[PDB]
Amino acid sequence: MIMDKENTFSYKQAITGTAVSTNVIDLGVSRDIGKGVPVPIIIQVVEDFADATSLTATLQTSETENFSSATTLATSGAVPVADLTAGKQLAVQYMPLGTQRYLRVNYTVSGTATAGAVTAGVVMSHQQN
Amino acid sequence: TLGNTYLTLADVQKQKDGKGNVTSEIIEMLAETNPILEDMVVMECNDGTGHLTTIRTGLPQATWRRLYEGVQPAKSTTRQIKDSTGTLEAWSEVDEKLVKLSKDKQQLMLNEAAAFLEGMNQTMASTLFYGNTATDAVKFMGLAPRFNAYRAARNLKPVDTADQVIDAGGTGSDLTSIWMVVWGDRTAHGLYPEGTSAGLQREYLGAETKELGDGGVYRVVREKFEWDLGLTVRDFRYVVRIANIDVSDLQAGTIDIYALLRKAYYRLENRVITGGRAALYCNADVTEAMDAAATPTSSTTASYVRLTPMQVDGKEVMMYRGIPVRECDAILSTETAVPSVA
Amino acid sequence: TSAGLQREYLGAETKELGDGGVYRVVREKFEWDLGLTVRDFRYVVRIAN
Repeated sequence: MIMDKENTFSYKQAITGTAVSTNVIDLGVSRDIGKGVPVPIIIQVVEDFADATSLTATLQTSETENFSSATTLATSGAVPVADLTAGKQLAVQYMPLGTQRYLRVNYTVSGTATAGAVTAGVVMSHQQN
Repeated sequence: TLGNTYLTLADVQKQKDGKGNVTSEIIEMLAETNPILEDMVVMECNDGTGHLTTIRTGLPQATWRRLYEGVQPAKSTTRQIKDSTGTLEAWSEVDEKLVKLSKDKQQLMLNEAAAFLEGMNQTMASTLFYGNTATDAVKFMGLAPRFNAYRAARNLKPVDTADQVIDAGGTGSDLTSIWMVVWGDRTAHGLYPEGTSAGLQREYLGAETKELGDGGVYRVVREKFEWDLGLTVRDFRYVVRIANIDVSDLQAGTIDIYALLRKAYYRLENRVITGGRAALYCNADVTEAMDAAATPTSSTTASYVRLTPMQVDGKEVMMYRGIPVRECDAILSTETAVPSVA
Repeated sequence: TSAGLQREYLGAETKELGDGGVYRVVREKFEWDLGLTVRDFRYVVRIAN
């Protein structure tokens, strides 16, 4: 995975408790990504989890820099507690369609865990196996 | 008060034969063999201060380079060690009257000189194998003061010498220690300051005129026996010291010496790759136990070495996997304990 | 990307500080990227534990 700063939602961000991605992408203008050439992304859990019931990593976008107009481009769903393991790709393999000016990652956890981390962003070539 | 030194008349009387001539057949019951002094490689300090060696005590850390993420420029950290050469000296002195009273003058001096040579050799071997500079400050850094504490949970090869040593479980006072040393220019070798000469520098001054604080004087015949030496282990990984071997259980057939020999070979990570000549210095009990394991009998409880009927007696083990087993007498069976270190 | 562990003796540089300070530096850069890509795990076997 050839990750990169300046195009990373969050580097080694801790998940415990409801919170959003530390870094919010800003594409200059509200032009589109998912269309045309595929753009791989991996909102993937890195470090294991705890008593938290679930996790709801969603790829929210909005025209404003601060996200007051939520728009779900893709959702992880209510992934159960058991599957919050390292290497779990929680969302789509490629960038969904309809990217606005800014994109965020929203982590909604049922309950609060004592452990959990995520490194989300766009990679040069999503590495399988 | 004391009648020490000076080769008093009693010994001359006992150095006299039945015919009254000075004997040349002095039985040497307290004689030792020390091949360490012979096979060890030496050279000169050839520098103002002591022998200096430079070590890498840390490598710079690499980073994975998130694209458009800065990389911190790292460094290389180095540590050093010094060394020095000890100096031993033995001085013979007799009274010309005493030697003239003896029927011969060559025989008495020959016997005393042989005694001096053997004593100096034994002292040098003893200090080479157990010479501590922390408690002497005039000796030279031996091998026992290094490796003085071993490590139980062996790590790969940390900078402390404690990882080199293998503990055999010996607890009491029967504790001996095997030694494997690799001798070479870069690894480990002897030293002697430039301006001196290697080996024993025997000197014969001849007759002198020893005075006294009182005022009286008289003739004396004197000799000088001097030897300068310094031991240096540049790379500590080049020396492995098995330690805490209980000789009682070693002879009983409990401390299987070949497993410890393998462990000492492998903790000798280097040398196996290269470095120079190496050796397996040990005392008599160790070679006896190696013979015991090599030629099994109603011994131990199990072994895997069948013996043809013509060789049920045994042989004298000479080399270990090509390493010569230079059995030495300097090593004692009364070595102190080696405390375990985490 | 070039093959294997690379090395670039960049030579002398300038290293401008954040307070107007300036003094020469020389920078040597070491780079290496690779992936092992076991294409057929039939050719590999592991014994663990």
